[PDB]
Amino acid sequence: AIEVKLANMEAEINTLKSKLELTNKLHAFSMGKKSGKKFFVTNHERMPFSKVKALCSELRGTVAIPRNAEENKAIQEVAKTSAFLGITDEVTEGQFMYVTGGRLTYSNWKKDQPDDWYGHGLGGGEDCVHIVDNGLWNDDSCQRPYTAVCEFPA
Amino acid sequence: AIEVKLANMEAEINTLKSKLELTNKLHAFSMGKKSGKKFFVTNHERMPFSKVKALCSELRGTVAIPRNAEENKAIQEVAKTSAFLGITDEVTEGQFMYVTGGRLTYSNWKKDQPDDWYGHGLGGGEDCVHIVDNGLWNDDSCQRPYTAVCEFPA
Amino acid sequence: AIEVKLANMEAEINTLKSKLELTNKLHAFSMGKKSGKKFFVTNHERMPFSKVKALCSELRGTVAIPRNAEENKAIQEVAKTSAFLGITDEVTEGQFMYVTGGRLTYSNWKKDQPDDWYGHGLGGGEDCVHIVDNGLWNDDSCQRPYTAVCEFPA
Ligand SMILES: CC(=O)N[C@@H]1[C@@H](O)[C@@H](O)[C@@H](CO)O[C@H]1O
Ligand SMILES: CC(=O)N[C@@H]1[C@@H](O)[C@@H](O)[C@@H](CO)O[C@H]1O
Ligand SMILES: CC(=O)N[C@@H]1[C@@H](O)[C@@H](O)[C@@H](CO)O[C@H]1O
Ligand SMILES: CC(=O)N[C@@H]1[C@@H](O)[C@@H](O)[C@@H](CO)O[C@H]1O
Ligand SMILES: [Ca+2]
Ligand SMILES: [Ca+2]
Ligand SMILES: [Ca+2]
Ligand SMILES: [Ca+2]
Ligand SMILES: [Ca+2]
Ligand SMILES: [Ca+2]
Ligand SMILES: [Ca+2]
Ligand SMILES: [Ca+2]
Ligand SMILES: [Ca+2]
Ligand SMILES: [Cl-]
Ligand SMILES: [Cl-]
Ligand SMILES: [Cl-]
Repeated sequence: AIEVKLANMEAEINTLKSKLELTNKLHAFSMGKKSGKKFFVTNHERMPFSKVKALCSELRGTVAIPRNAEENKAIQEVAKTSAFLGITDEVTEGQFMYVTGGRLTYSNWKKDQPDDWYGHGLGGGEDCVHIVDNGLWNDDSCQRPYTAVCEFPA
Repeated sequence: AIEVKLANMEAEINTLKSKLELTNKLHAFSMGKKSGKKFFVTNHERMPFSKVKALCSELRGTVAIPRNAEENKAIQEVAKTSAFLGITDEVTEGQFMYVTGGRLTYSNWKKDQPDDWYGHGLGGGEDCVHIVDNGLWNDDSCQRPYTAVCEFPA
Repeated sequence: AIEVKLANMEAEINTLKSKLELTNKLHAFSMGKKSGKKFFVTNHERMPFSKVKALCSELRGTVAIPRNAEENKAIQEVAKTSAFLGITDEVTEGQFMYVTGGRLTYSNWKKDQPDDWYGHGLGGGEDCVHIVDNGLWNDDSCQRPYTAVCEFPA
């Protein structure tokens, strides 16, 4: 009976969806996702901010954005080196915003940053945000390549 | 038509089952699973024993259990820090058992341990086991937060 | 309703396919795959050449093959120790070839290697190739256990 066959296949599909969910949970765990916390990950590849957004978006995630001191540190430990944050002031110079929308609710710039420096030569100012090794931020050219770090929801 | 479509979906479903199986195999390989052997995984998060148990169960695994000096070492190397073991004497004081049931067949107790100490001031004695320095065992309060290490079948 | 149920099943299957692809992409990313580049993975297990071959085959990959200095470095980075490469002269002594076909082009032989040595006492000469710590190559017995490193398509 086709109806029975169809019911059995719906049950098979539900089982596969449950197993894929488990595969995803285990993978996050193995990659360090802490209970109820956001998950940050990197392949350690350095690239232009435009490439990072495309990359994370292709992964159905978003460029890493620290909403406090903790998350900033986490993003720091995963990248291990200088990485772009999902923050820019490209739309309106001076007003930094999250790539997912909204004005900054937390920051940790460096003593003389942001300076929107134009002396970099790459043309234009500096509208992208990246982290250093000490955790401090610096506005740099989006054209410059830095470590790609994506984030996924808690 | 209908029966043809139904037969194809049967093929689609079986192909997806094989693909997810392959995905799990590769993930275990990248997590360091050795051929024909059980493997351990951690997210390096510290938490009370009750939480570790709940988390590993959610992952369809169990709390890490060393059955010999080899696995004991393996767990050590995966955790890097102090981690809980799936061994407790909660059912019968002084009689340590595997959370999966049964008496111990291998132990690596530190001298002067277990001692069911009440001096930690957390209440109750010590009914949980965790690995300390040199890979030795110590009984501690199930309330203390240690590294969660889950175990998956060979 | 039969047709409607079948149509929903089609959609469920397609969304599952989509999600699995996303899982595979994220996993490769987390394992270090660089954009447009093939990537190397290992479980850090040491085994004879035939075992490495069977393992990578089961995972739908091949034994790691350095096609240039850059990939040779990526492989030594991943392995962290001595590992077999998908290169042998089993078919025709002295004529090294890729396990996937074709004669060897790029090479990084250690001084005085290959030498098809028999003094190792394992029987026969040396028809398998492995990378050492420094990245240089040596021909050794396919019977010796070396680290398993598999590569997957760019
Ligand atoms: C990596 C970094 O800090 N780059 C900054 C650059 O963005 C600019 O602010 C410049 C001032 O002319 O100083 C540099 O240190
Ligand atoms: C030859 C062999 O053992 N292959 C297994 C493979 O089937 C799969 O179980 C994988 C899990 O990561 O581990 C490998 O060791
Ligand atoms: C981490 C650890 O080993 N803690 C133990 C504690 O459980 C208890 O046995 C105490 C006895 O005073 O000694 C400590 O060293
Ligand atoms: C790991 C390694 O390099 N083994 C080589 C061996 O293959 C053989 O060439 C021998 C010659 O005596 O030298 C060894 O160093
Ligand atoms: Ca600007
Ligand atoms: Ca700017
Ligand atoms: Ca700047
Ligand atoms: Ca099809
Ligand atoms: Ca006790
Ligand atoms: Ca104790
Ligand atoms: Ca549905
Ligand atoms: Ca030879
Ligand atoms: Ca040799
Ligand atoms: Cl810019
Ligand atoms: Cl306790
Ligand atoms: Cl050989």
